[PDB]
Amino acid sequence: TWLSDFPQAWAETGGMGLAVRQAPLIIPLKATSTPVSIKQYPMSQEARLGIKPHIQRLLDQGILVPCQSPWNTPLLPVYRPVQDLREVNKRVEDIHPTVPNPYNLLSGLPPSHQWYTVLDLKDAFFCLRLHPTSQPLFAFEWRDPEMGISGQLTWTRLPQGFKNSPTLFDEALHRDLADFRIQHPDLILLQYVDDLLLAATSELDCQQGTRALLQTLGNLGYRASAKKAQICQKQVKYLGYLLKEGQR
DNA sequence: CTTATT
DNA sequence: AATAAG
Repeated sequence: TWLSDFPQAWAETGGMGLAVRQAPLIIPLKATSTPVSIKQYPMSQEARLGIKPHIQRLLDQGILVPCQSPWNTPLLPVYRPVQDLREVNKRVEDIHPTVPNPYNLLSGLPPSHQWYTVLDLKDAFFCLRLHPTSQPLFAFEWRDPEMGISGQLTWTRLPQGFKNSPTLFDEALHRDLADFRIQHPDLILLQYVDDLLLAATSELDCQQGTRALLQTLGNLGYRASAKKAQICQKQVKYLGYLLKEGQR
């Protein structure tokens, strides 16, 4: 089965990802920026209990670590933790937006290739390390009242809510899949941040391409959702479109 | 929570 | 003078 033949490539069986070929990212600040420390709005127990197991899992995974930082932004309950990084985003230097819009990305899909595989990468941003010099930027407060703990945590990986994460991830994955594209000149590969479409001429070519892509992704440290994977179908859902008969 | 948008 | 999103 696809599941058993490529255990390293699936989030379900391969463990948390880590993009091993990618240098830890340094996040340049705007030229006049200085740290901003926003106090954490008091959180109810209901929200804190809701968020706690998520925080513990991230600590166990090393994705969060304790820190002391002049930066601080508030964590909100939505329960899963959502950090309001807007004041950090304002202070970070802008980068060019290189992720194509889906309409333009799909223009690169030729009628000749109608056998599709769609993969989405799980916890994509978390596969990219953040350089220790940039980790303090993303700090937030975590208190555990009945565990006698109050201090800051921060991210050791590219965080959700950071304005440049989608663009930085898309650029990193492009670097990592550059060779794959060269090795498979007759496959079409569309990348939209963590959403991938592989297109080929025949069911067989799509099977061989998909095997090659899973092997490569797993090797590089990325993880795809086996649950959501659409493999070698003549009809797939990609970026909200229904891809069918070369239409849409 | 704060905050940019008839 | 409700809404979506971080």
